[PDB]
Formats: sequence, C-alpha cells, structure tokens
Amino acid sequence: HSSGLVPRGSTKVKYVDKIHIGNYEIDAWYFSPFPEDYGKQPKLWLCEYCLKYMKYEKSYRFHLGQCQWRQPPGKEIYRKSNISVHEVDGKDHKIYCQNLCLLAKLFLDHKTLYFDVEPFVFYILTEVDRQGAHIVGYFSKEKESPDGNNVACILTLPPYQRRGYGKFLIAFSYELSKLESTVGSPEKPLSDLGKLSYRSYWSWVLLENLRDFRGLSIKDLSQMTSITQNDIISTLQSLNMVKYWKGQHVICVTPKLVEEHLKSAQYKPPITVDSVCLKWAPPK
Ligand SMILES: CCC(=O)SCCNC(=O)CCNC(=O)[C@H](O)C(C)(C)COP(=O)(O)OP(=O)(O)OC[C@H]1O[C@@H](n2cnc3c(N)ncnc32)[C@H](O)[C@@H]1OP(=O)(O)O
Ligand SMILES: [Cl-]
Ligand SMILES: [Zn+2]
Repeated sequence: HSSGLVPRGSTKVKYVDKIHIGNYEIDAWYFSPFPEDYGKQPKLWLCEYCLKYMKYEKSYRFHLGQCQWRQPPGKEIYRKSNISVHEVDGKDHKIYCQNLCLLAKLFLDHKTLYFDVEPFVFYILTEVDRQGAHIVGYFSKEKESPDGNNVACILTLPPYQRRGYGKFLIAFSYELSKLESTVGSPEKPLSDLGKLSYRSYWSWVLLENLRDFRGLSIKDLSQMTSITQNDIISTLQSLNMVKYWKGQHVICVTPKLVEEHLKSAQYKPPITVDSVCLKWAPPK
C-alpha cells in the first residue's frame, strides 16, 4: 500500500479508513486488504454479529433488519455474568474468520494472510445484553505452533481499550495453556501496547503467586502459570527480583517487597478468568 501525497495528475485510490460497527465508528490505524471497491466509499459498514462488511448505509440497514445472528458462531466456552467467550475454529467458520481477520488488520501492523484462517482457532470476547453478544475483542491461536506461541494475534477494539479486556484475553490464553499442560508465549514481535499489556499481566500473576505461597523456583513458577521461564525472567528483572549467580538466575525477594509492589499504583485486573466458568478440554 501507498502513503503520502500522490504525484501530479494521479487519482489517490482510497483505502478503508473508518468503520461503522454496531453504534461505534472507528478510525483505521493501518491498511487492511479489503477489496479496493470497499475502500473507495467514506465508511465501511460491518454487521456487529456476523462481521459481514458492506459498502453503503442502505445495504447495512437492510442487512441489520434481516441478519438473524446475535452472537459469534461456535461454542460458548466461557460465561461469567455478561462476559462470554466463543471458540471459533477457522476451518468450520471460514467466512466469519476471514471477516474478523480483515477487521483486525485495521489495528495491527502486520498479520498473516486474511484468507488463511484454517490453521487458527479464534477466541471471541463479547459483552452480552438483551439485544445480543457484542464483540469487544479476540485472540487467535495456531492449532500447531512451530514456535510454541499460545497467542498469534490479540486485539481489543479501540472503543473498549484500557478497561482490562486485553489482560482478560491474555489471562484466558494462559488458562488454555495450563489445561494443555504446556508453557506458551505470545507470537513475536509484540507491538508496544502488546508489550505493556503482557508485562502488566505477567507482573501481576508472578507477584500474586510469590505472596500467596510467600517466598519456589523459576521452574515452579513456569509450571504453575504456563508462563515461559524467559518471560518470567524478564518480568522478575523489571521487578528487581532476580539475581545472577554463576550463570544462573536466582529469584531474590521478600514478602515485604512483594507487598510493596502489589500495594503500589503500578501493579489489579478489573476482570479475571474464573476456572469454574470455563468449559474446555484440550484437543490433544
Ligand atoms: C501476540 C502478538 C500480537 O498480537 S502483537 C499486537 C497486539 N495487538 C495490538 O497491538 C492491537 C491494538 N492494541 C490492542 O488491541 C490493545 O492495546 C491490547 C494490546 C490488546 C491491550 O488491550 P486493552 O484492552 O486496552 O488492555 P488492558 O485494558 O487490559 O490494559 C493492559 C495494560 O496496558 C496499558 N495500556 C494500554 N493501552 C495503553 C495506552 N494507550 N497507553 C499506555 N498504557 C496503555 C494499561 O494501562 C494496562 O497496564 P496497567 O495494568 O494499567 O499497568
Ligand atoms: Cl476512533
Ligand atoms: Zn450479519
């Protein structure tokens, strides 16, 4: 894709820059390869339930009155109060997942090809009211990850950002890893916002464990949390809670120092994953 001013005499081919979804309008952050004909109109209109993308307010309004979807496809594997997660296999809901990937790419620097959804499972987060289940965000996961990634992409839609939904999704990804009896880590590279979110999540989990146990190796923490030993080490380093002794990382902290960290404004997830509300078994 091109940016900047086009040369003298040329026509700028417009990309999608604004979407209307439910009762939100959202500006694009990046180019997404919707077909060129969809980019030329002032807005792209998305059905908030089936994610079909449309070119006109009038086709949108017709769709709104006809489409019977009021939630994501697939299985509702998590429900606590009005928060739900649906598991959507890319092989079985190809069109929905393609629509989701084109949406997501508007807010991601890079992504795998939007049509290549079969290798992935998608976990869709919704807030539920009387009208339906309204998409907040999602993460995707490779069914088989050569690199041991437990998340491929993660997104909270911009109007829902900074409310804890991203850390909910991160927590959720590690609950899956724990049930699979494996460690995992997000696919690299992480965006700057990605880095802040993961570091916040990892810090909170590790601090919480170091005070609930009170004191427990890095291996122990990894097995308990499914966080990789490398991500534990980088997080403990940022907490000033690790020493290096003859080439080996050694946790070094007291209960008092853990509490100082937990009592500070820098480290309290507004919504957490309740295992009792999760219904999921590993495939595998
Ligand atoms: C796995 C590979 C990838 O997917 S890399 C790409 C990751 N995704 C993206 O960059 C897409 C666009 N961004 C997003 O969707 C969101 O920013 C993500 C990364 C999902 C975070 O979601 P969100 O629901 O806002 O997270 P959260 O409320 O749970 O807060 C997480 C911590 O991050 C911080 N944070 C967040 N946004 C900002 C910001 N604008 N400026 C400064 N800090 C920010 C929050 O304060 C929070 O940290 P803390 O717990 O308050 O210390
Ligand atoms: Cl916006
Ligand atoms: Zn629809």
